Amino acid sequence: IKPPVQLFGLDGTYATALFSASAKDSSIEKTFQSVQKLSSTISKDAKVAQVLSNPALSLNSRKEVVSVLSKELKLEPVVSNLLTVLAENNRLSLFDSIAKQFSVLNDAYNGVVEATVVSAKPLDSKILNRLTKSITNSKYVGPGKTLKASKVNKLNKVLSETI
Amino acid sequence: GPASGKIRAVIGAVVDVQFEQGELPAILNALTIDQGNNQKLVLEVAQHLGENAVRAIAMDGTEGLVRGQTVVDTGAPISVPVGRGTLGRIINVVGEPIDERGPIECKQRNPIHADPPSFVEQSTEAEVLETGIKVVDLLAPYARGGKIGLFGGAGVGKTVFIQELINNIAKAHGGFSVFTGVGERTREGNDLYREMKETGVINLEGESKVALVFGQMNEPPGARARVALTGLTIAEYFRDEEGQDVLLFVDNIFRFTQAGSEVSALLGRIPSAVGYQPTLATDMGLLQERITTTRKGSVTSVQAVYVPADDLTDPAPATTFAHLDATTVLSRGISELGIYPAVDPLDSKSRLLDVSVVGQEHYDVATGVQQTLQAYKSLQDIIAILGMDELSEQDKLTVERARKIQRFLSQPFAVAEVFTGIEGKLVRLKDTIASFKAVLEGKYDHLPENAFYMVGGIEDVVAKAEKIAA
Amino acid sequence: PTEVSSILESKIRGVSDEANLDETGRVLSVGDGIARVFGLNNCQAEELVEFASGVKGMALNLEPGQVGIVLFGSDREVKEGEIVKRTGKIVDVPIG
Amino acid sequence: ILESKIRGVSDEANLDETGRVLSVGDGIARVFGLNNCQAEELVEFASGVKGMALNLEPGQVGIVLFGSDREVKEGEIVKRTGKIVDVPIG
Amino acid sequence: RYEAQVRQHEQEQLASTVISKVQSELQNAKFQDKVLAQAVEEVERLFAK
Ligand SMILES: Nc1ncnc2c1ncn2[C@@H]1O[C@H](COP(=O)(O)OP(=O)(O)O)[C@@H](O)[C@H]1O
Ligand SMILES: [Mg+2]
Repeated sequence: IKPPVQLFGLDGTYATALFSASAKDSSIEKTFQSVQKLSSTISKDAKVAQVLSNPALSLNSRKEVVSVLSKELKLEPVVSNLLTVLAENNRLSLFDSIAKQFSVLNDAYNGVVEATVVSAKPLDSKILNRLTKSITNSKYVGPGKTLKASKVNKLNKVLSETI
Repeated sequence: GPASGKIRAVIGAVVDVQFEQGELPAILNALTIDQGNNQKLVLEVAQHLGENAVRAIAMDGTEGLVRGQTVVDTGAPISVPVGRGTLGRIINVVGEPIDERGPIECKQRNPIHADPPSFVEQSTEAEVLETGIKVVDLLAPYARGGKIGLFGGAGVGKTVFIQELINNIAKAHGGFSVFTGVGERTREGNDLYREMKETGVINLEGESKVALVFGQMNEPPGARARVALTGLTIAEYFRDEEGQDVLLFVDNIFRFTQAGSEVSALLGRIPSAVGYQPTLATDMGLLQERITTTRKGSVTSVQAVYVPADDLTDPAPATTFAHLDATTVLSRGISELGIYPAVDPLDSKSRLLDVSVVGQEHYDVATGVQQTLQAYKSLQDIIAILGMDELSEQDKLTVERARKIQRFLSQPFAVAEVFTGIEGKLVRLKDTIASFKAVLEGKYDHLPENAFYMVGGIEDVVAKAEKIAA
Repeated sequence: PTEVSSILESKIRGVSDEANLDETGRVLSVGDGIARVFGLNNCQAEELVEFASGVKGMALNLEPGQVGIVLFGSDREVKEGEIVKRTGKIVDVPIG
Repeated sequence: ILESKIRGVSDEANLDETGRVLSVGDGIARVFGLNNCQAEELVEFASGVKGMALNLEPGQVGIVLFGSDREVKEGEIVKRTGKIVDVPIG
Repeated sequence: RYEAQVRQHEQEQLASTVISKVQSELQNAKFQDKVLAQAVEEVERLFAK
């Protein structure tokens, strides 16, 4: 099963390959919280980051370090197979790209995205985009909106071109 | 607080700066990097690689920079001093003084990156500029307020041709000068400043009228490519804001295109012809169009081009021939024979060589002298193999007149008196046209070929023949 | 003729009144005339593109993740993250 | 903090003034590390061969070896001298 | 040419003064400009849906 989200084709196909096997027997909800624990315990830790980003170690040494850290964290289902594929193919240096592409699949098929103005929009999970953007723009413009431009820049450029 | 960035990559002259905030710098932005010498480090932005990172080009040596240094943005381009305060001082590529005479007290500071003139602000003319040479006042005459090109190889006579013209035209022009040397030698910069101070061009304790811009080949690639933009900004302010006939002297103009080709491979651009950059016609056209004559003032550009290994079909020599009104090609074959200088009459051309600007008398003398030299050059295969006795009666008289006309156009300059031993001769425009017409009619056929070599007009040719026969 | 400056201000009064329908993208990288715009799936080949700074562009290379557009002017005002709106037409010119 | 001592793969490599050699060939040595290494600085390999860090990108640093290619292998320890390419005079 | 240059300079000077007055009025916290911007966005979305 391939979802219509494209997401590159070579580098972005890492998270899309494991999404086909995780979409069976309801196993997409536990993969979101398990993917965030692998990046938070390597970035702000200063321990397993320098010992894995180098071009040393071996094939059996990289697989034993991922299995020892997953037995005391939050990985017991299909989360252990994702780290073993990136260790033998030398893909452990870009662990943030595999975790970021996995969260974009759940937000596209079960919610909206894009933007509008100023900050972010609302990203509702209704159905169509025409009936959800009109009901959320009137409730967000009144509440908040500090406005800290587009109409003043277009009027000044039209007067300079005719002079 | 200004926009601060972090150094992420450093490979020679290119230094990629990664900005932490969303307000990234634009193109051609001057960056400041603190070091430890009361001078910091200038860096010009080139392109943006994305992901909050832009590739910048340093204007000095990048030796000593580590990964993660603070890079502050000035918010604008590399500004330089303009006006009357830059006359007599030795400025650099960043506008700082290098003459050890304090800071330049200028009122305004214009940027080095600016747009050129439009089609409605242009002003064309046809005023001839008398230089004093016999081979330049008859063959390819220069135009006042245009672009003059002095093409030539290594050791032909490109540096001596620009020095002789500045000592007999810029000294009595009235306006201010602009000698911006790019890619020159270390000894040529010190000798030019000492010679102009003893003649009255650059007065340290009085009034000056010549702007000097440093920038030899001893610096990095970022300072050599930006040396042409710093010197052209001072000459453009004197012709637009003041309205004066400025004189831009570049030596050499070929160093601007050669400096950017060495840094183009590290910026991501693919190589072009002969390992050059892909934007050769776009970078050279943006700087040559701004050094033209407008409605407020004129700008006589007297730059010099360098032929790559004696080849006029290169990408840096053929692209600069379409932006100059008068060209002065210096061949390497005529310099070894004794021609001072090696002014090629079959290659030098100009737009002022017509009968409506120089007259009907000067137009007929230029066509007759060029026709005699073309007939002797095409028949060189039979004179060098069979000999001069294989010609006919009409071809024998044309071969003798072509040898005397080629040596008469080579006059000894005033700056080359220590290498030749003779005095400097400055022939006028009216004396050079009357001397060439009398020798082609048969009035000087009895004289020798050595009586016209290294002389002046018709008066010096008759005096040299009488002294050699006594 | 009788205050010529007043006739130009009255004719260029109401013009901007229908320009709130997105139809824009995002520039990821730009330099040396080229400009890699990310997005714009409805942009056709050899179409006239308009940046947020006012410089015109022509999308000549359409990829799957980005879109290489060639700027028709100076790239000093175009930076990373700028909106690149599409005019909807091809590279046309005036005649008559 | 619990995953630091649970690994056991010698998590004490000082990459501030040193670096690991990732690749070597054609008179070059791709060193992985050395964040405090300046441009055109002198380096020292494990076998005693000198090196000069030419290009320093993100995550790697191109070091130019001044000797033979047999004195540098994959996974070697390359230290920094702290100075640039200097020589003795006087 | 002098009459055309005087008319072009007067039109350029009047356009620069009108542009400065429009920018100064928007920085004075205009309550009528903030209420008209919210009503124009709701009327444009209803005509297309
Ligand atoms: N009028 C002249 N008479 C005699 N020799 C000259 C004349 N003009 C130039 N030369 C010679 O040409 C040489 C040019 O040297 P240089 O300036 O280093 O190379 P280039 O001219 O290619 O820049 C000088 O050494 C000088 O002796
Ligand atoms: Mg020279």
